[PDB]
Amino acid sequence: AKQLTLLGFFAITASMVMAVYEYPTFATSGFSLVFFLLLGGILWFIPVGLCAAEMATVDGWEEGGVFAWVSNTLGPRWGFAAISFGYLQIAIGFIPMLYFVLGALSYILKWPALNEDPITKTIAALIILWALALTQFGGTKYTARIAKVGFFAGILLPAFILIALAAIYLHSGAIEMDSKTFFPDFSKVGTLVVFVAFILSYMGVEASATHVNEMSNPGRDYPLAMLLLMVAAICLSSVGGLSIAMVIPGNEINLSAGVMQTFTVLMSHVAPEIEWTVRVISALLLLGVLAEIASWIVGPSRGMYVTAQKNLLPAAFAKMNKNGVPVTLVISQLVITSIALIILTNTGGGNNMSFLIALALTVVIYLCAYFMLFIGYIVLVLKHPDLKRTFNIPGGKGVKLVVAIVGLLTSIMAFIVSFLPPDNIQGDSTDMYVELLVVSFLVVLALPFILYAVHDANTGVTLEPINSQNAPKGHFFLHPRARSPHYIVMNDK
Repeated sequence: AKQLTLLGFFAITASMVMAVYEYPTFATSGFSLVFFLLLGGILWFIPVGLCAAEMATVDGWEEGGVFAWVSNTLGPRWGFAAISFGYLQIAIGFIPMLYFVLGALSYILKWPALNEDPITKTIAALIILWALALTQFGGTKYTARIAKVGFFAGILLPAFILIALAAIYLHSGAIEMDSKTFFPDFSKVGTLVVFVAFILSYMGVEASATHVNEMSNPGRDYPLAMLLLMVAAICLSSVGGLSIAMVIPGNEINLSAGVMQTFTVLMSHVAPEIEWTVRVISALLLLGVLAEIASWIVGPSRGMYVTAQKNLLPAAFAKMNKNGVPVTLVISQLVITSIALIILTNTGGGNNMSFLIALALTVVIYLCAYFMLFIGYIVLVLKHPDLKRTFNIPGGKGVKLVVAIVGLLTSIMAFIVSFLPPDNIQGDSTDMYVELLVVSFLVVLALPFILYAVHDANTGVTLEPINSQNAPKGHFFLHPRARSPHYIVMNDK
């Protein structure tokens, strides 16, 4: 007995439709971004959600996450490594936040040294990270809550204030030319590498797929959620990613504090009288992000305990303190994020390069997890056709293949394109982009593959799937990339 209206689903993963942080670096590509979101959604997004779902709704596969899906078609070795890119990609994916944080931070305090100064960013980055790390440790009773209050408060609220700020400003006066800048210049070197920010925008969906089952009539109900979710995300990202763009042109947009910058600019027009108001908006931005980050600190390692229960994970990488919160991982990833935070930022050209690079690294890591999803999916399609699926991509072995084949392509393309800069991401220069990024990525691709062989007597607890019904307060106000799916019921609780 399970019923989930198409809108019920939308509401659940609708939470990702908002990626303000990256709004600045979507703007760098001027007007093209509507193009780019179109690709993303049609060639990637969709396909991803399409295949991910069919795999989720398979007899015995609902409780998996593509540790499940993959480990059946591509086999074990592949599920562990693939499922580790749900967790790994997020260690790097943190950077972006920390920068956005410091960017807002800086604008609040008339301290443009928080963004600019790399030496100060690092020290300031960890301070904020390992602080949140602390709090979260104090049990995750709160997270969910704060997040529901936070994302409301901050990520949601400024958006209205931007639309209204940009829209009214566009009313009269004046910066990017809307006519035909629509297509990126394949004329120039770095033109694509931006995609990264756009693919990132869509990654995550695989999370809320299994949510399919509870659904009520996957058939249409579902390809529609996507159609609407994709359209909604494009509209939100298009209106925002552009606002900033209209009032700052491509060369000098600040990647991290780029958002607050747009407000300070658009405001200095509405009536300098309330120019300070912008400072207040920054506080809300930093708040929303802080809440979203704090929710990440704990979550995806819980997502990743399934590997431990199967021994897969080291004998030492399995322990939770009164109230769950397995800590070997949480504290472990924190080091990777901290160690990486001291490498990327405190290293290359300036800042814009450190921000954009962080996205590529996170996207590249996630790409690995996806490649298997598409590859294994086709294995499913073709090696296990006689099987039990609640949701079936609608068309036939054909559409199914061509659909899955397309997405794999889009990924690949995103993977490559990830690796060639223009050398000029608004000043800071990618002289060191392609390398640091090769050694950084090759360094990780390396982790889950080594842990496997390393070594092959059980203990832990039970994990209880979560559903449009359990679901702690305001889970879904969370990002899909990061929600875990199940409570660490130890002591039975």
